[PDB]
Amino acid sequence: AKLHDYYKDEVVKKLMTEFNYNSVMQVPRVEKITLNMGVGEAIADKKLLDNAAADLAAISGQKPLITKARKSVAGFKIRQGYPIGCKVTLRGERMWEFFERLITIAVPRIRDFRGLSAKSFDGRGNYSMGVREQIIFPEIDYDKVDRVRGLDITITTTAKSDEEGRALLAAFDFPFRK
Amino acid sequence: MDKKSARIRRATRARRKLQELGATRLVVHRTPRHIYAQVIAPNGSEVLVAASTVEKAIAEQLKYTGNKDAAAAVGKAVAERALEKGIKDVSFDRSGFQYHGRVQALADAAREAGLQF
Amino acid sequence: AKGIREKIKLVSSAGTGHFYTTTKNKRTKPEKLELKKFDPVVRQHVIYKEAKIK
Amino acid sequence: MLQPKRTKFRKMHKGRNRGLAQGTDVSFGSFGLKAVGRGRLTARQIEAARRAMTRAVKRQGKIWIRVFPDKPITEKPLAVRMGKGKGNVEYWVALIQPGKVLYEMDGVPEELAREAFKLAAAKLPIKTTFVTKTVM
Amino acid sequence: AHKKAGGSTRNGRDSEAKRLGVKRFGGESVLAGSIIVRQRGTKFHAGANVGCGRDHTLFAKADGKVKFEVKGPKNRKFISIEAE
RNA sequence: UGCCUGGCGGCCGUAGCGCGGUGGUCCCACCUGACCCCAUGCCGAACUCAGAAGUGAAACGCCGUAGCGCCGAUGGUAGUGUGGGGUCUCCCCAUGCGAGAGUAGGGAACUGCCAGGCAU
RNA sequence: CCUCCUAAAGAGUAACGGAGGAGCACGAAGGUUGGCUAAUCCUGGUCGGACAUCAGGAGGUUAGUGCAAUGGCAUAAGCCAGCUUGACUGCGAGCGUGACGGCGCGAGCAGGUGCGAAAGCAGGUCAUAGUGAUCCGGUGGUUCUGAAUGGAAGGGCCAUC
RNA sequence: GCCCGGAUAGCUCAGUCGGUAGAGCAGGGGAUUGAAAAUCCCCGUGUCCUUGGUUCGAUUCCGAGUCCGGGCAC
RNA sequence: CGCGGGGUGGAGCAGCCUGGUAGCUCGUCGGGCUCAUAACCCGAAGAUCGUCGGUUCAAAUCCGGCCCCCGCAACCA
Repeated sequence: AKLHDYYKDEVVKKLMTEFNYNSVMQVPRVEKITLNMGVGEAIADKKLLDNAAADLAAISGQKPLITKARKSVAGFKIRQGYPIGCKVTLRGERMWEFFERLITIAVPRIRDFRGLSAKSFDGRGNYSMGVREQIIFPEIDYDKVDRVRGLDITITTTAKSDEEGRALLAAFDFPFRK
Repeated sequence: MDKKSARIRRATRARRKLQELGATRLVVHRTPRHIYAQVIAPNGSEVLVAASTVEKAIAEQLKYTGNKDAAAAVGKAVAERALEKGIKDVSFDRSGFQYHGRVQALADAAREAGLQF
Repeated sequence: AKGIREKIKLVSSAGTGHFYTTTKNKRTKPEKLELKKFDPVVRQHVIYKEAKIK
Repeated sequence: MLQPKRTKFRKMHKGRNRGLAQGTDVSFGSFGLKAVGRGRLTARQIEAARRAMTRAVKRQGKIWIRVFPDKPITEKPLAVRMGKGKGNVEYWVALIQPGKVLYEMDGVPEELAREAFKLAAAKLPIKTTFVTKTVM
Repeated sequence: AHKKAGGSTRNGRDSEAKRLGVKRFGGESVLAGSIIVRQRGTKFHAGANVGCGRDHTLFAKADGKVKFEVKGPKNRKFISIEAE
């Protein structure tokens, strides 16, 4: 709800006024949020990636893709073509609704702030909050005494520098141990 | 952005075939506020006859200049102008577009208005 | 003779006496071929059947 | 004995040493020794010469070697009937053509440098002549 | 004595098959035209020399004389024939 | 007639790249919405459809700039045909052919077609 | 039997000359429509922080290619999805190629078909390795014949072992 | 490429005329001795190979094909 | 010369056939029984597969070079 409505009126004027952009539309915008568990654990057992997707879906708000391996050699020699990761990808209303369940709920329910002290960005203006465990789930009876697994929160922006890019995000207010 | 890069790659697969077979091309182009068509001579010489949504003879009466009903208007005009110059035996060039909505409506409307492929 | 992949006969499913000959990997999948092909005797395309068996 | 550390191939055609070579002019050091006659240089000779200058010039200067021996040259075993396949690789050869500069130095006096190349050149297998850098 | 230096990995020799006959300035209908196999790059095909078999023999597709061109982006060489 | 924008070319790096400037109620991008036919191995990013305001931002066209890519003489040089010589592992002589590299210099494109706007 | 060099800028031509492989795979790894684009490194990244999955950037194929090397390819000959059986039967001008046997190549025509809106495409795999003359004998088809007439072993043709 | 004949406790065999899952030895625990070698004990495992079929129900009874072992073929 | 086999915990042997897997008996070290040692019992440790490279996602294994050990061969007048 409120995030895209807030970005529209406030974050576009704020960034325009602080950075004096050449034309208003050149304010940085929010480009897709991709989430992603990655493997978690356990290639071999080959059940758990299908359980990982069914956990991830609830807080994604869409089915996970189930990414499979490229040529691979890391913590095991995965070869190529095995199932491995998870992957989501959001934009528009789905992302703006998501970005409100982040920030409002999920971040204040992380106890020690592994989710954000100081954290730094890519080479241009994209960022990646690797959350440690389990956040919140839809209506009721959230906990089923599961098997942990955090996830990458890779949020993306159209922005030209990481110094500029953190004026964005911060205009929606960003963490209390930051 | 990068879909002018992508479109031209899709096009060239078919388009090289038609000029290499030596056949007259009904080439289409799409843009979200304009729909464009030309019949081009087989060897890239004269464009034999064309219709767009920026000529007045099409433009004045149509609700939008970039929708399927506006595509039907361009197909309807263009075929009969090609027959008046005596052109038939033309082959379709989908120019890196899908054969889908405005383009499909146009290509059917072009044959139905008269054009014999 | 050749490989471990082996020769089968694909028999026309029209009652006419005609076949194509072809090799098929029995070990990896022995799930017998259907497949449609020309039969010159009925002079039309017909399903072929089987794999050198009764 | 220098040799390439790894090559694409292990044995090689005899070839001709026909032409005249690219490094006609001294250009790192001030002056140097050029091959005048053509010939082959056996890696051991390039070594024997590097040592000779090092015994002569001592702890002054810098010595640069431009030629590098890299054509493998084969020898049949002792006492073997002809033509049971191509010989084993024995020693590495640089093919020197006329005008190829072999060695350069700088950081040393001219009179010492003329003497240093006399010692080295006596160990080489071609006639050789002292060469000076020059402006163009 | 008669001392021995032994066999080898040798060579197994070649073959012979590599290309054996381009043709020029002819008049036949479907002459082989350029049997430069193993390519479609060394030569490419256009006009009535749209041949280009499933070995890249660039046979003439109607009667003529072979022009040879170098054409377009990437500068490929093309066989096309002038009709006789 | 000219200037500018778009499609199809020709030639296919002197045509490219970089760097800077610059253009938007013709047009083109981006653009919003996804209802609906359509569509995503999840994702309206892509594809597709329906369209107002917005912006020239990114893309792209245009211009300037030689930093780079790129073209490049003449002369000499290598090589070779034929014929001849010799100190013959190779080089000379006669005369025909004559590079590659490198130097001067050129260099930021020329141009046909139909299509729209603006000025004349 | 294939590929590179020797091989002399058309033919590619020897030597117990230099260097590598093949004796198959494939019912999709074939057809066709449609879409898409690589190795590698960096930077950010919940434990593989040497290397999974992710996002961003540089690069511009340095990759891919069922398997060897050479040629090849972005309109992809690469990678993915949908429908599918043209891995068709009859021929076949014209031809490269070889002493011959033989091997390669193929517009187009006739039948019937698949894919695609259509043009068009398709007669195996991006090409060159993946082989076996003839006799003999086997299985199935075919009025073609079948030693007095009629039938039948048998023989022929065709498919194939 | 035929006719045969087998395909189970880990093994060989077999209670298995279709109404119904075992002997011999293999691994763990208990019970005794200069631990042991060696007594005695209680568990050891199968949709009888994959598919057809008779039938009131049947693996085996009647059948088609994969793999092993034995003959004659070529 | 040449051909083929071998190079494993401190010892002797196994695994080596397009491959991911370290096993046995001795010896060793710690604990135990015994007056004490022997033996006997229990527990543990020990090989980055001769060495260098290559192919491979992965190599002790397959491939190539070198050193080292063994078997056979190195004649015919």
